[PDB]
Amino acid sequence: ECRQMFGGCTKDSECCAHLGCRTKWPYYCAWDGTV
Repeated sequence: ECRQMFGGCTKDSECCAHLGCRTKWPYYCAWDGTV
């Protein structure tokens, strides 16, 4: 139960591994470095 790349988050904590949520609009689980 985690959120994949390009899924709308509220925070990194609501993303799958290898992703860091944008802390700006739009807020999606985004490519941190690997994916």
